[PDB]
Amino acid sequence: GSSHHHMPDNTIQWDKDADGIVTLTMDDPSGSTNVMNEAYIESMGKAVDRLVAEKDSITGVVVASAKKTFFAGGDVKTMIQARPEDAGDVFNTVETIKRQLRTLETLGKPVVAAINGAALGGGLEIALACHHRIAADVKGSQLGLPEVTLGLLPGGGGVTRTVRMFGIQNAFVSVLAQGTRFKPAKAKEIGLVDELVATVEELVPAAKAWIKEELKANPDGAGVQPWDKKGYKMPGGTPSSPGLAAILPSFPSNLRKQLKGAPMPAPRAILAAAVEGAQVDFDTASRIESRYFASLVTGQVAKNMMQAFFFDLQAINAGGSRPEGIGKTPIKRIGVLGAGMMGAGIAYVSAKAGYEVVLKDVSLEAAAKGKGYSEKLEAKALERGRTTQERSDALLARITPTADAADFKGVDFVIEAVFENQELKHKVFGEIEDIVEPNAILGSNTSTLPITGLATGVKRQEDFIGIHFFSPVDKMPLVEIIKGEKTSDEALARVFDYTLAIGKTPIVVNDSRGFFTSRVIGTFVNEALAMLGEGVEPASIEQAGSQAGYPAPPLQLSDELNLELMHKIAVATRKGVEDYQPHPAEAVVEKMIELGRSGRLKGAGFYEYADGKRSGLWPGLRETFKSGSSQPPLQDMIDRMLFAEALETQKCLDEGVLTSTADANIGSIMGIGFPPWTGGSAQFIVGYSGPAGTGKAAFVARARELAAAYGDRFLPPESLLS
Amino acid sequence: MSEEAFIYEAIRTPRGKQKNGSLHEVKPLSLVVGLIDELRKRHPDLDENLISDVILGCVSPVGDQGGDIARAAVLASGMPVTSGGVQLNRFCASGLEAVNTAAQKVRSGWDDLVLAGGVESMSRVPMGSDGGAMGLDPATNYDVMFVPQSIGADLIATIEGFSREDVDAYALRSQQKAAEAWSGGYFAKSVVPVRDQNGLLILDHDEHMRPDTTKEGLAKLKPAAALGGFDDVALQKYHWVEKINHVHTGGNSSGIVDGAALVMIGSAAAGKLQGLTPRARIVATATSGADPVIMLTGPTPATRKVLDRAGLTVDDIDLFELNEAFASVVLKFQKDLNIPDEKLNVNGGAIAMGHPLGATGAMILGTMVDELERRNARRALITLCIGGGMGVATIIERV
Amino acid sequence: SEEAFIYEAIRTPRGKQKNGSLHEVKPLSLVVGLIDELRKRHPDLDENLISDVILGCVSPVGDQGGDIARAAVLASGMPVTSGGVQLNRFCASGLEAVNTAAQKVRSGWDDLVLAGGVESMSRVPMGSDGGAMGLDPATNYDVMFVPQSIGADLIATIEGFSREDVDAYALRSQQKAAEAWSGGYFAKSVVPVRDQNGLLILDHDEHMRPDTTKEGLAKLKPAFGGFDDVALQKYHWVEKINHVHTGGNSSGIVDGAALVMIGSAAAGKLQGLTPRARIVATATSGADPVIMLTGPTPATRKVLDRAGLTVDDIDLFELNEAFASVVLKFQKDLNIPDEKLNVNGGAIAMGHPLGATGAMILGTMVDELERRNARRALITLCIGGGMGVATIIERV
Ligand SMILES: OC[C@H]1O[C@H](O[C@H]2O[C@H](CO)[C@@H](O)[C@H](O)[C@H]2O)[C@H](O)[C@@H](O)[C@@H]1O
Ligand SMILES: OC[C@H]1O[C@H](O[C@H]2O[C@H](CO)[C@@H](O)[C@H](O)[C@H]2O)[C@H](O)[C@@H](O)[C@@H]1O
Repeated sequence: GSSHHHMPDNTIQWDKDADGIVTLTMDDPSGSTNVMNEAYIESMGKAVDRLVAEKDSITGVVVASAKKTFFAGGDVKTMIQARPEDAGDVFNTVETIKRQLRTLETLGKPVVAAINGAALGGGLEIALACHHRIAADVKGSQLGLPEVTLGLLPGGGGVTRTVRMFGIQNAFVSVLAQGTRFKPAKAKEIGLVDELVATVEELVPAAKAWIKEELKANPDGAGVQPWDKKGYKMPGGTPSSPGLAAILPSFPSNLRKQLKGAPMPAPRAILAAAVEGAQVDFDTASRIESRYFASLVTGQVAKNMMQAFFFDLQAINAGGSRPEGIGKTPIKRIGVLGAGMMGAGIAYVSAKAGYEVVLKDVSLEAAAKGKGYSEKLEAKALERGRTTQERSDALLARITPTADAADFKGVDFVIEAVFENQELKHKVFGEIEDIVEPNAILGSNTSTLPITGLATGVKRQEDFIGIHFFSPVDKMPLVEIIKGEKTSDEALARVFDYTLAIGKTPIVVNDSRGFFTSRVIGTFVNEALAMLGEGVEPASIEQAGSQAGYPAPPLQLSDELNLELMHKIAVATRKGVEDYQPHPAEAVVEKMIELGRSGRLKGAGFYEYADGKRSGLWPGLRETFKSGSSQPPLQDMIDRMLFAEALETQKCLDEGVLTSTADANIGSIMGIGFPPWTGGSAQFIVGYSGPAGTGKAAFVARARELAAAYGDRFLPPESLLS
Repeated sequence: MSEEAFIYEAIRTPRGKQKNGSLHEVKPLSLVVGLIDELRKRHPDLDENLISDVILGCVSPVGDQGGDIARAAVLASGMPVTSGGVQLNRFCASGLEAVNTAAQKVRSGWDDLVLAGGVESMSRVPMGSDGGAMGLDPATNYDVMFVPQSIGADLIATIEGFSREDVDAYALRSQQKAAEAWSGGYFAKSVVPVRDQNGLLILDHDEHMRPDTTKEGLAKLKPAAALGGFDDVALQKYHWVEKINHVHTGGNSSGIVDGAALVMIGSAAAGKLQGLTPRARIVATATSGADPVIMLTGPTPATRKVLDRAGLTVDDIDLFELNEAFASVVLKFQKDLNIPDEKLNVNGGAIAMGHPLGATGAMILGTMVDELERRNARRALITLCIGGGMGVATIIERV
Repeated sequence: SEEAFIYEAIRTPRGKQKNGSLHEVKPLSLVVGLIDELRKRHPDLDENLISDVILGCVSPVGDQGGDIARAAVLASGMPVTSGGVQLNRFCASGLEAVNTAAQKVRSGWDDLVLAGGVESMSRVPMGSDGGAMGLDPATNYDVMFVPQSIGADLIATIEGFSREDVDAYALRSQQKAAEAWSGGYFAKSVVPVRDQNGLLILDHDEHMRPDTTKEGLAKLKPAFGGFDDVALQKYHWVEKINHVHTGGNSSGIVDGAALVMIGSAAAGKLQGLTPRARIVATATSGADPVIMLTGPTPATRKVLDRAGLTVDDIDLFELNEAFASVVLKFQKDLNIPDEKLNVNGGAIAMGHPLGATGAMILGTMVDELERRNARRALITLCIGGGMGVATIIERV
């Protein structure tokens, strides 16, 4: 019937002390972390029935954990497999889960959560069903509802209870819409947690003490949530309240503004579930939440995002692209060659991770403006309070900006970031390869030059490797490690560990002209320039770029990268093939150079720039390219950009440039800002949804529809054809 | 189709302003009862039992405007209990929609004599007080791309190329032609002054009028419910437009006022039996629509549809009356159909006198009956822009 | 000139008020679901030919405010030229939308029109819109406002209907509604409500208590601010009001929506539509607003005169079961044969969603006329404020 149920191991250890306070300790024996899986659901089922059977001898409940973490996440292996026809089962599972928590909530007696570590997603949903929360203020402990980052939503009462606690607007903005994670200090600050303790060993004693106190001091309110009290008033009002109803129509528009019109259905569903839930009783609200959850799990966006930010990402973090058998090797002193916006950004994220950096340039005047990049960033962090003055001084003191080459002694890690010129790098590497440590890693931040060719300018080619960062280095999370044919599996693994040590994610890439990121983002930019040269309105191109899910529209990105750099890449590719049919963008690139506009570096590009700030599209742009003369459908412009990168990613997978679809997805997402809803430029192929079908087969159908209209470059490779 | 519908009377109250308005103390029911009692004064021997229905438009029918205010007017004023009473809401066109529906009821033949019009006391029931799914429910709001009319109006001016001076020039033209009409006695017989239960005067003129408006004073105003991300939402659909030029202020947009209007409509046989004289004939009506993001371009297709329906062209029409919601909406309509300037809102419009959402359609409908009569002209076309991207138009011929 | 024909008439089930299945469904969704069913039946319909959408709604506030008809047009993806207008004539609002649709089609200035109504009384209770007749004390004191439940009891007092009598009609409505459901009468016209995932929410009328007995109806207590003294001030010859109406012999408070398609014969022929019934006549009348619920009798008389018909010419009579005495009064006035009156049960069993009832019982008779292979049906509702709406349909 309608029960707390529906072979698996028992997950919850039961203990009732001499006072009648039950301690439910969750300890799933199948892994290191308590997961909301079919095993837990069964265990919590039995335990809730028992709390009701022995209700006479029970005065309170405490929920604790035996793992390092409290309770984290759901059974993603199952949710990624739910088809649209499985929506019946999904709805029943989350309703059963919430029926248990609701019974625990209305037990007639206080329930306290003893949060010893990470309480994430389903884990925090368990604690929100309790009447009091206590958190052990320990390192690495986090609390939040990160379901929206996997394309899901807090379906175990997260949306309903947080809205009951904080109101519609605050619960959405602070907790639900972006799945923000909070350290226990910040958690208590916003009302997610109630009180803190120093160590975990104090939790259960402090919980049983709080139950003992609550029963005597508040006898009528024990085990009664604020929203189950008569006369409850939702913070900020209900949707019928006139104050909230005046601003409520702007919540879906403000969200459409933040997401730039991209097809992410998860934040949309969360806002809908929140507002509709706040219109009805708590039990009707939680059922609405179930339907919006099943609406997401059976959808394709959720499967993409679950594949990327869970399976693919965990495969990379676990050393999937790291060579097997190799051992760790510590890093003591980094040496950055060049103090440009890259070398300065490399000097900042290297020192923020605790490493002693030596930052050289061609002059003490330019190396000081380079370390000043780390100072102007440490001032934004002290003004906003994110760092103390003592840790901000220990950070900038590990940077030593110089112009001499002698003070490069003791460096066991060189990340060169000089100009993009081969013999220049051969010179810069030649004059340090012997006065730095003998067997140190030799790294280059080149964006197009083959690492094989650069490796011949040093003697120890086995320690020469590509270590490609992205600007701004402080905010971009990827590190593209380029494996030249002389690089050994140890240097590969050593830079792999260096990337994980500075809080970034590594992909490993075989050596090829353009690598992965630059080559792929080239096809993205060139698709927009071609459209501009075809007479399409620039405002439509930027709108197509923003509405496709990209973090920055293409013509805006074409200013950040120099248009002269693109011309250089095009001359290079033509040199190679001749020793090639040109891309239509190459005429736009040179034409823009001929007019003297080339981007932010020139203060004039597709946009106009007043005293260093971007300000509007260039008005002359429409006359130059006869803009408006071509008006294709917006979705055609959107698909032209997405398909150019997706097709180019398959070419890289075909050529051995990439070794896994995990690296192609996380690489495209974290490196070149490929839209997260796609799950990566490789997932986009197997998870395409359009009018005419869904899957890899429909991707080809749409690929040919685009190839028949805009050029044969949109023709799929054979590896996609059965 | 058989019976022809005729307008027999078309009166209205003065429009009282929103801030410190004279009409703020009058319940919107009493504004309607006042018009009913004037109709009894004009025709004391009218057999009210021949009035089969009372159709009042109302956009925010809550509070003092809820519970079917049309029927409340029927019972309060002492009309026969057989006279019905129904409220309707088609946003800004609810006043003209009540009149079109009354006419269509007469044409079907199953109704004889219908009272029609609207009421809106925006100083007591602010627009939005009724709520609504298109706004307050995020699931469908995210889909219909809801945008306040004030932003679609600015989008119109951005697309067609109407400068701030252009829209302020129309605003001045409206204030001028409204002040000319009032001093020339054009409104003497139709604007029924509002009084209290003692017969003391409350209002006898359109308080919102600023007849001393100057083109320099309009340029001093600041552009204008719109404080979220609505600008970015609109340009997501209108992706070829880079920036929205916010040209609309409180001096070139429709004023927020209280008011009510009544129109008496019946068949040829209906008025003859009661000794009434038909003043105009309802030639044709049409509703259409356009994109609801830029929701105010509705008047253009609805006017074309009513001209093809009545077998007429733009040249055949003597007077055009489009509701002055926003100055750009009128300039667009004028630019689209090449409306001659000397034949457009020739007594001023809502920018000067105000726009009582529920009552405006019947107010400007009755404005053209009097101007057709005063000019001895033949045909007038009345149209309004509607929220949600709708359009409503009506052709009347003088009799 | 033109003749108005009914081409489709569908309705959602009616979910009850306490712990209702539809309580979580926004009323806008109910209407959209019916629009999508019309699409399923006629996928090649040119929706551009739908010139208007006319919905009745007694409480156009909250989830039902802001012209819910236009919201249904945009949310369902219908053409923007399809109009959309809400109207409120209290209980008759649903049928009034259908009448107006027909009269619009007869005038010639509309081609194809959707009409109906929606009322989610569990989300938007009646009275949520306020109203002058109720809340303004000057005009409340002057129209002698009295809730309908008292007028219904007053009707039973004057006409001599006992508690047994009103209860006996209640038992009969439950029996006839249950027999219609089990007979499959409603299979094609009641469209089950589903969620965004296709999971079922409701596929039957939950307010039905088909195991009703005369003994259980007598166990109920009557609904009974001094409105009783107000009524007897006008009906001064009546000494005391006999309070016979309970929740068992009065209309149920439910959620539901109904949709009807109406057009000319030319409009239907252009879209491949087969007409199911013809709108013969409509009439609006009224009676004393204190007793409030005697409007059906004069409205039905007017429409029979206007159509050149009499009681003997009508095969089926369907009057909204607002209260038991209202139907008994109507049956006594016009001497309606018992076997012609509310043959498939009514609002006492299945519920009375204010804005939608008129379009529901209208569609119930289009179906029953086709099933019995009969000719005519007269549909009427008592209206708050003393009004009355009647309509005659003829099968085609
Ligand atoms: O505003 C009414 C229309 O809403 C939807 O269309 C809007 O949203 C679409 C999705 O991005 C856009 O393509 C479209 O341009 C917008 O108008 C709905 O799809 C339409 O059927 C409605 O008419
Ligand atoms: O003033 C109280 C009177 O109330 C009733 O009169 C009203 O009857 C209708 C409304 O119920 C309308 O015609 C109008 O509002 C009143 O005439 C009652 O009939 C009278 O006897 C009372 O004096």
